Amino acid sequence: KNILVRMVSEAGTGFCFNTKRNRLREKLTLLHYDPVVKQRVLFVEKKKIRSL
Amino acid sequence: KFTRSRIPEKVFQASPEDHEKYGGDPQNPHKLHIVTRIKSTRRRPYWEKDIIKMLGLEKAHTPQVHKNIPSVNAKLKVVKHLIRIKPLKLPQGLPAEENMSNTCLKSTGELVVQW
Amino acid sequence: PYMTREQERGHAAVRRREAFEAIKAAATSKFPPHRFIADQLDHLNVTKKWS
Amino acid sequence: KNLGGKSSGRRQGIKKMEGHYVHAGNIIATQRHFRWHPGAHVGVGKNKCLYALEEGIVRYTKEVYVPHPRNTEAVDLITRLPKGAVLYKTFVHVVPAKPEGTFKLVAML
Amino acid sequence: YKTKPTHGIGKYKHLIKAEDYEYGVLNIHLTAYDMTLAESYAQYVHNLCNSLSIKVEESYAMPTKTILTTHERVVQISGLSATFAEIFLEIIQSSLPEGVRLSVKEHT
Amino acid sequence: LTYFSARKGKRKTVKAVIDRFLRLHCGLWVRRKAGYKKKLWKKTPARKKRLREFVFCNKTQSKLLDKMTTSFWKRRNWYVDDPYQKYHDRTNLKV
Amino acid sequence: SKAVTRHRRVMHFQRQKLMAVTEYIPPKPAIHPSCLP
Amino acid sequence: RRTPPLGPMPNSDIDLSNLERLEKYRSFDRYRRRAEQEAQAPHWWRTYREYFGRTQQLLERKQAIQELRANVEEERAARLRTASVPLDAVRAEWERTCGPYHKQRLAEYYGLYRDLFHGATFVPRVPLHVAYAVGEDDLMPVYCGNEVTPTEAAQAPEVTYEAELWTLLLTSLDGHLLEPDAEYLHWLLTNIPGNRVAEGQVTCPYLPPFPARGSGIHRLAFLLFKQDQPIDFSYQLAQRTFRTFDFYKKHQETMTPAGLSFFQCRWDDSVTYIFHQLLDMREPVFEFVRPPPYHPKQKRFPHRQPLRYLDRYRDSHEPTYGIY
RNA sequence: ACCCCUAUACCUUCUGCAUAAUGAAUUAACUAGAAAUAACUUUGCAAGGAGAGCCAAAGCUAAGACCCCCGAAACCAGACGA
RNA sequence: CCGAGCCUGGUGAUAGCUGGUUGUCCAAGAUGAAUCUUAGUUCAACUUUAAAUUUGCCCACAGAACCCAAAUCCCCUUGUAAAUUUAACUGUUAGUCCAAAGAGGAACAGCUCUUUGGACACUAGGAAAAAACCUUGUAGAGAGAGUAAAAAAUUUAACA
RNA sequence: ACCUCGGAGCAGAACCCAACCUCCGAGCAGUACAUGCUAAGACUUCACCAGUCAAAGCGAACCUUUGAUCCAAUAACUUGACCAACGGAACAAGUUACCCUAGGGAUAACAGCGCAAUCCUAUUCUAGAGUCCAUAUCAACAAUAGGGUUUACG
Ligand SMILES: [Mg+2]
Ligand SMILES: [Mg+2]
Ligand SMILES: [Mg+2]
Ligand SMILES: [Mg+2]
Ligand SMILES: [Mg+2]
Ligand SMILES: [Mg+2]
Ligand SMILES: [Mg+2]
Ligand SMILES: [Mg+2]
Ligand SMILES: [Mg+2]
Ligand SMILES: [Mg+2]
Ligand SMILES: [Mg+2]
Ligand SMILES: [Mg+2]
Ligand SMILES: [Mg+2]
Ligand SMILES: [Zn+2]
Repeated sequence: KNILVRMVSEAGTGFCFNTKRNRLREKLTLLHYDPVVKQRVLFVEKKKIRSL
Repeated sequence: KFTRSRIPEKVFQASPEDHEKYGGDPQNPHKLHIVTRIKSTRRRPYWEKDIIKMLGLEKAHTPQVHKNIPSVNAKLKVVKHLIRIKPLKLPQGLPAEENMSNTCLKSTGELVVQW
Repeated sequence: PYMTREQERGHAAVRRREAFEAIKAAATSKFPPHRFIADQLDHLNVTKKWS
Repeated sequence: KNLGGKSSGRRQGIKKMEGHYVHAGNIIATQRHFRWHPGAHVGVGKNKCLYALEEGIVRYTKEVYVPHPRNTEAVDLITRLPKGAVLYKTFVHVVPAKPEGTFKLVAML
Repeated sequence: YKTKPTHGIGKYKHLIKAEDYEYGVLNIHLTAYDMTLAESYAQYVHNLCNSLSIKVEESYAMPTKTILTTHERVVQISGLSATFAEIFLEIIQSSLPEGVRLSVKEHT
Repeated sequence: LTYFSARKGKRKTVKAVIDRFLRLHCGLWVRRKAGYKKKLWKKTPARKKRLREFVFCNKTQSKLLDKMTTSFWKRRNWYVDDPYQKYHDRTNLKV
Repeated sequence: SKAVTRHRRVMHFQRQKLMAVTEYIPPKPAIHPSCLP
Repeated sequence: RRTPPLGPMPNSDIDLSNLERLEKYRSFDRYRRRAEQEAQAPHWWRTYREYFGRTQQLLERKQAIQELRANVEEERAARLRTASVPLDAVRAEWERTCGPYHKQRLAEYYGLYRDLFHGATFVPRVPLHVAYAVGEDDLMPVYCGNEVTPTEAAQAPEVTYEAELWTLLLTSLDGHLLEPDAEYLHWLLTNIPGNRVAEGQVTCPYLPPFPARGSGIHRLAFLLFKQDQPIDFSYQLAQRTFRTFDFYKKHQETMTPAGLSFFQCRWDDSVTYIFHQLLDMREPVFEFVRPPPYHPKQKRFPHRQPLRYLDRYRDSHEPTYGIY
């Protein structure tokens, strides 16, 4: 199945957004737009929110 | 289902035999209908009831004068089974203001300016 | 039919508009009736007598 | 043994018949599949509903149908037609009513 | 709309067909030592067919057999007239380039 | 609700209404859309935008809320920096 | 009862009157031809 | 019910049982061409358009073609896709041969005929040329539909045309400030002897373009008329205003249009100079104002509407306090 | 007076009751619509009203109008009873 | 009068259930959703009152899809006078039969469902008596008159 | 067995239309991570709740179905459990002929009344049997009438 995970900005901002990734898949690192920084930055998976 | 009925146009195309039978000339057709309600609107569809109310034929056997124009004719076609239509005949022309109060509608359909 | 549909188009527009103007005037003229001092004072007559 | 089938109707269809005055953004017709195609000044949503892109009068017409070449299935369907055949579809247009603005005198410098 | 004169103006499925003595199904077998020659003759015969308006269904090939190899090709044909068949096969006979094998065998 | 309280004889307010609805003085009731904080991960951006909005109530819903609250909640409040100060009154309203 | 029935369904009296009024009326071939020369 | 079609239903002529024997659209482009043809064809149903609507010379040409074919170098350049064309020579040849027809198309598209002659058309037979001398070294030409600034059009232009009298007129089809239909003339030379223009009769002196600021883009027309025999004719807007329609009505007997050339003029500081220095009036400034956005009649209870509903109908953004 | 002609008690409950559904022998007496929020109407005063508090972007104050009767089997507390 | 005594009190228990609910007269007034819900209720629709101002219904032409009939929708005119909105609001809201298109049942049911329309729950005349078929409605008095619907029809086997 | 949602027919042509009605399907996945933010005007499953579409604008770039509130958890952004009886009691089954009350003919059984599938009777046809022989007698497939005695149905 898929799991909802919290991608946290690697830009130091407190910004986080939730994505969906397969449980068997590797931990996620993704470019995403950081509103506070106003620039695309890396986000790293921190913790699993739930299993869906 | 029961619905409004669309009357085919050929129904309202008079033939020479009809012209002879009823005494109306297709050229120079009559201007005004005299319409009387001779049938109840009860047990008839609400749309026929509404058409009768529009035409002002709530009272039966009370003649009403209407224009012989296509829209009035469309309504009259809708409710033709509840009414009697006869042309309004004016042997002395339409009444003048002087004799507007001395007219009478003869049962033949003639508005005579003397009574 | 005496007139064709195109001939009848609009021949009664003026009269119909005036009739609806009359209806609108009646509808918008609705308002409480006047009140007269005479009506109020005439009630004193309930105790009118002969002296 | 037959379950389901209790879904209600979607209340789809034309919302503005021909001649109806339509303001920008008004939905003209909602359809499940492309019964009516967007014409001039008529947009299409995700769900294939037709909405007016300008303020005007709605008109329905029949026009030759030439699909987007990237529409592979439609292109193949056309490829299988005989030489004289031309596909047709019903299109919805909004005939814009007002001009898109006027020049006004502001200051007599 | 159904009641309008323009009813059915958009129908096309009737314009799409998805599915006097005349031949049956004709198979032309071309076994040739040359891939190039076999392909060229297949193209030539197909061009003759589609120029003469002959219904051609398939132009496949048989699997190779080794016992050097001979490449095999098939041409499917349907629809011939009396004189048309004569002209067709006489042209085929006269236009065979070099050491190729024709056939007018039938299906199955 | 309680039309006559047992201690004062007054009409009571349904505090469940006060916890959920804002009354604009003119007579309008504002509310949040139900589910605006629920399972946002499976809602499209348009649906989320619709859900994040402050929404007016029906006439009958407003009448119900008016009945369920007392006149204290239907007064003019001159708060310092009320975000709804401008919305507390209607303008250019014909009938 | 359904529109189609195994028995002949009873008509509305109005329909029955309509049928009676629109019954076929044969022509009278003048004076009785057999009695004629 | 079914009303029969009011004409030949499309795809009816070719409707045959011999579909397999019928040739098909092997390609998309041929279907596109056929569809465009049908779209152009008139139809009995409602359509989008209803609502949104010598021999020796030929022999010489063939011989020239054969000569170009014979030139092998030309074939090498063609097959190496390196050959080119003389643009000036092509321009001159097109002007002589069929340039008048294209210029008539351009005039019709720009609406000169409908606004100058109420739809009465003609053909610019004479390859007229106008150019406004910019500085001293160069002169910006005035083609059919060019774009020239009033700064460059400040001074009268140099006119050249291979012909033999002529009356040249300049009008501004849309510069009028009071009446929508009238127009202003800038300069009118009459009874031109042959080609030389300095000897023309200057009836109305020259004016530069004056398109008001923010009033869009104005189209200025150079008309040239063949003149059989001279006729005596006749900085104020009241006398620069007139209608070319009735003007040329008064002279069509001995005058006939034979040349045209028009251009688009925008605002420019020279326009301010024109409005102040010599027109001696305040310059008007125009702004393109769009109609106010439509909003449905405001309801007492905007059910399900966002809080912005009230802002859609409030006029003043500043807080108000009523009696307080 | 009757004879003539016309006329299928009442209430309630029902789609529909002469109904062979309910209730009623009959007389007298007794026996069943209580009130707010907001409106509307009529006064008073009016950017203010109100005899503190409350309301107020014509409001506020006062009045007028509007919310039934009988009936379980029960439950619990405390007595009284072998 | 014991599957849990009796009395008093809580207690005017509670009852979506049954019954009852008292002067005169006039007027308007009739068949979806959710619900531990279908014996009830809330919202809608309908309905009543008052108010505002301005179009409302009827409605021809034009118009509304391919796949694979009856009609409907929409609205210039026209006949008409109503409609919308604002304020306040109860009650009715899981009906009957008839005609018609269907489904289920057995091309049974005074059977059960959906749809269009009519009538009944409202007056009168008729079809024998008669909710639902037909005629007909707006109210009173008359010891006048013209009408509407409105009454079943049929009798039949020789043979060259 | 079913209870929520959706597709097709009933329901042919705007919308809408039931069922113990005839069939089918779903409780998500794939994708990307602007699949962002805002906002005119609209649609709407006949209420509400909820659910849809969307110009313009800003910002990056150059997507195709399920469930409320409260309550919890998280600094917050956000997230969860069931609520599938799928408008959702936070947590409660069997049984009563020992039963009780309030009612219900709006709802069963006997009975009455409809209906006549079933049942019964009579004719038509002769297949046919009847040693042959249709019709002394009997009788198949059927057809047409009648009855209201069974079993059922309302
Ligand atoms: Mg369905
Ligand atoms: Mg009784
Ligand atoms: Mg009872
Ligand atoms: Mg009794
Ligand atoms: Mg003892
Ligand atoms: Mg005892
Ligand atoms: Mg009680
Ligand atoms: Mg009444
Ligand atoms: Mg529940
Ligand atoms: Mg109940
Ligand atoms: Mg809705
Ligand atoms: Mg439940
Ligand atoms: Mg439920
Ligand atoms: Zn005889």
